[PDB]
Amino acid sequence: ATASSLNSVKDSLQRGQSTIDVALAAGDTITDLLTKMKEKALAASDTSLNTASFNALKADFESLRDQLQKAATNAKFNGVSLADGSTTKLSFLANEDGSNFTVTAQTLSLTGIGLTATSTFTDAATAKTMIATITTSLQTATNKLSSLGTSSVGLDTHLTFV
Amino acid sequence: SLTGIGLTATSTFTDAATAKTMIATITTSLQTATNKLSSLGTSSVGLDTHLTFV
Amino acid sequence: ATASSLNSVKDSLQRGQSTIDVALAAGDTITDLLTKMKEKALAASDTSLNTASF
Amino acid sequence: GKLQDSLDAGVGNLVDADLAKESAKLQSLQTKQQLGVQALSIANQTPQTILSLF
Amino acid sequence: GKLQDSLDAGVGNLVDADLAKESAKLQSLQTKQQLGVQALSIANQTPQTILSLF
Amino acid sequence: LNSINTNPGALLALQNLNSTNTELAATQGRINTGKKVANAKDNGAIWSMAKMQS
Amino acid sequence: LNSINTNPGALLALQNLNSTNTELAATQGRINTGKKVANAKDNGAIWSMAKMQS
Amino acid sequence: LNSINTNPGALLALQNLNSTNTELAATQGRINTGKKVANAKDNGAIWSMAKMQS
Repeated sequence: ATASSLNSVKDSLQRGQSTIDVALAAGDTITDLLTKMKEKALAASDTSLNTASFNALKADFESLRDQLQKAATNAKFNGVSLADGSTTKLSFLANEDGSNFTVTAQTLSLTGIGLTATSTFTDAATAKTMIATITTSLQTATNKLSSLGTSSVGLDTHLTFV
Repeated sequence: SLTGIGLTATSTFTDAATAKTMIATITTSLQTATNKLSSLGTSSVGLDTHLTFV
Repeated sequence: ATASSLNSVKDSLQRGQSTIDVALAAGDTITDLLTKMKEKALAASDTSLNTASF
Repeated sequence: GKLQDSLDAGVGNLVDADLAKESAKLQSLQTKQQLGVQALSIANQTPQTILSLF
Repeated sequence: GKLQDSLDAGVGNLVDADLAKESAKLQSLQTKQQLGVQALSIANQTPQTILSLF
Repeated sequence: LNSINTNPGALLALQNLNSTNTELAATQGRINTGKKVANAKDNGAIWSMAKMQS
Repeated sequence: LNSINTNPGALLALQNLNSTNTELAATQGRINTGKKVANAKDNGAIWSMAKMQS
Repeated sequence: LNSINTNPGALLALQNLNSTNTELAATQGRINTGKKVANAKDNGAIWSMAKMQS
């Protein structure tokens, strides 16, 4: 029975690898959108722009922000998610006695990366501050995806060991 | 459509004094048209990205 | 294990070569600007110039 | 422009694969896979000889 | 006339891409899709080795 | 792991090949139109700026 | 040692064949992506380095 | 001698290939620059002496 019970542990570990794969697949889009928003804020920071070009960069910035929120909320695998922040942590099976393989969730929603749902710049100084804001958000996002990838690697090694 | 960019089907200038205002009117219409086209292109790029993610 | 450790060494050497490369890519600009400044000071060393050109 | 070219060279040195090594690693790994498959096919047959005893 | 020339030059700097970089990017992407098609054709065959076991 | 109904690695290779194909398609468009932001899809604000300047 | 219900050696050959399969899969993925650090699953720190510098 | 894990000759040929590639890159740099001492990396004594005489 102790040997037969390990199939559920293997299934839970590979299910966790699948959900972290979905989280990384959304995080690629989140990182590309953060890079585009950084380019938009960094372009709007220039004073030489007229009001029309600044308003156009502002509109693209808000649109990419909404697209980032949508890509964050859409990241889930059969009703569970490590990116939207819906739960602090998932506990995967690792033993016959059911001791958990912790995989802490890393929120990738705008509020979890420091941005608000209504974050935007209104003038060149606010855009210049938003450069550093989007930079810090991109940094924390890359750190979160790196932690998720390390956790998926631990899932794979534990699956081979099981 | 003309109505959506601030123009009308009857829009015209009867004399140069009105053509001088029609200049700025067509300029504002071109501005709003380019802005709406840029928003449409951004929406299409968002659809393509969500397609790849799906 | 000692062989696998060497990949980090190669990566660090590549990062150092890239840093030296950006350093020299700036240093070409420092040298050309210094040549222009020497030409400017040398042109300004003339006593024959009027106040405006100096 | 030289800065961006240098950063692209550095990120490539951080990421670009040693593809010439990868070709040899592929050519060896396919052989190792075929040898492992044949070794498993031989391993399956070892206890089947017990029927010959009866 | 000079202002229109400067405006067209600014539009070109703002929209036109440099070409010599894509001149190499194209050949590299051709080699890259060829290597990707080869890798996918290799990946298709891995499951089929199981038939030798039966 | 040892699946006959599905092979995930071939799917990952297809995703890589599709990414390379989309990159080569963007390169083909950038080469033939002579522009990095030929239309509003490429970059909305930049295309609106280029259009208003034109 | 004598056994019809199970044979440990076939299980060991299967473990080695699955290890070779994972090696060939990672290798073909490295070939078709053009990178040795394709994602955070490869190694998270170096990949975050590459993404930030990119 | 024979081994599926490591073949030294492929590594040796790859090292000679990298060496000829590096010499070819230095040759192409000497051609496109037109100088035997294009930069401080090539030869610092001649580089500095020539920059000052120039």
